Amino acid sequence: SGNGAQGTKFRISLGLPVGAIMNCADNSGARNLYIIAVKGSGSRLNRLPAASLGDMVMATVKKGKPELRKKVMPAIVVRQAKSWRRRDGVFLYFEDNAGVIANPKGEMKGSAITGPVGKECADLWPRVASNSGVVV
Amino acid sequence: IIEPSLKALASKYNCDKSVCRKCYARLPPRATNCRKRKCGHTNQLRPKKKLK
Amino acid sequence: MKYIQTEQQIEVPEGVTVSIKSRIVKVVGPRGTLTKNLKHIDVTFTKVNNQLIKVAVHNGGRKHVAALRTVKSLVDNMITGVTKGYKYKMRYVYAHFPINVNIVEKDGAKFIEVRNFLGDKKIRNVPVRDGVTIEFSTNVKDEIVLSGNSVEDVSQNAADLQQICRVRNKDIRKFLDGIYVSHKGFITEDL
RNA sequence: GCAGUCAAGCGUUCAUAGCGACAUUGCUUUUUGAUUCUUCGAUGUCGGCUCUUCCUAUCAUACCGAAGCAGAAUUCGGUAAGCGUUGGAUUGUUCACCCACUAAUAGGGAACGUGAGCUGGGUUUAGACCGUCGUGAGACAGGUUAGUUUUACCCUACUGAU
Repeated sequence: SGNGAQGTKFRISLGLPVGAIMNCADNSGARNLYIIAVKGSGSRLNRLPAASLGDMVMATVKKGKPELRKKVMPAIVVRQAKSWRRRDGVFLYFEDNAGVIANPKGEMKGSAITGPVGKECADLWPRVASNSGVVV
Repeated sequence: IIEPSLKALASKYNCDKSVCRKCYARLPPRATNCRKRKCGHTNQLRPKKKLK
Repeated sequence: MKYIQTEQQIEVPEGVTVSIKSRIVKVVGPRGTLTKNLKHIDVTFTKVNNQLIKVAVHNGGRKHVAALRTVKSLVDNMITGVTKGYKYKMRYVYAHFPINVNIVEKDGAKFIEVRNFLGDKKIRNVPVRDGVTIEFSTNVKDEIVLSGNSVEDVSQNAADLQQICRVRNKDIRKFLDGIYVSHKGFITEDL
């Protein structure tokens, strides 16, 4: 969810807590992303705010082209690699985590996306679907 | 459409009042005290500020 | 100061009659009949000249004597209700959004429907009490008329419609729109 | 630490929209003091994790009032704790400063709640190193490293059962 995330998303399994490392899915020059927080989280003692498919989070680049480092930058999750249940009755998951760089307004700094993109992310974020590749 | 004939009537209940400075309550323009008890039936009342 | 005796004189017009039982009062007139219970004030009544009814209080304090006059006020105020009738007129105030006010009957409720007030999509319904009727002004735009034979029933129904149109989280001194009392008149055109 | 009253003035023009000098009246026992009354045949001393309840001087949510409230945003106040007040880097840390989310990251009490609930990171025996002091043995809120933490098979209280 969050600002600019028009429409709503059905809840799915949370499989990306604070401190996860995610492969860089888009051609922004980065190699991995380090999740520091998630948008629209809760407040409970000793609970890591976790992320999921289609969610937008801010993640630093622990390993990538230099001036993409040492600073916070929001991103959008395109793969989860964690079994989540759709309404249609399927328990599916991806091969690995993947995220795409995106400013808070919702558009993408990158140009293209490599690998499958969950349609729970394409539907929720229109610009991700604009620059998406494989759709599930 | 302004029709200021009813503005003097609409403002009769909205603006033409007085306010007690401590309790911040609406009072009649000619009231000498405040009807509430939290403020303590005060003597000082400020007129409602006019527009602009 | 424990006033020894205080009195007021009620004048009874020849067109109506008033019935007294202990502290229950009923008036009978051409327009109708209303009854009020005044057992919560502890006043005394007396009939002397048919058209004159005298209210008295013996050994009453200052606060209690203040209630003596209001007993006369309400009794005399409903005397004109049963004799002349009461007619309150409202006017509709708005800046950009016209207000639609109608009368709608839902299961015999006589609800006053308010639509498009400040552009609000929510509907506003105000019940019409017993003995009060609502009419529209002649050849004058956006003016409702509340015609009733009672004093408190008409006036309370009048205020209820006024207070149903409020402004939420805005500047009161700028958005003057709503609905307000314009004229407190009687049913009788001459009086 | 908190809350008033008066009131010169600030507030473009105006004492109280919001502030408010010079003085002055009280509240609080989560600061720190002073006293030394209980306890030195001894009531286990800091902090952190876990958990329950209570109080409100309400941070957010509910309903309202006032503005130098045109909307938005904000600011001041009233009934109100019913409900919610977080995740991390540093530090033992109380405290504090930052990163970030969030409607918000409000203050607190209950033997400075809680060790026969836990840990022993710190201060606090004994080993040892450095600096200052001492002729010396040794002294320092100094700095640093290593340093066994025991019992409920009782009564009540609570949780379940006859």
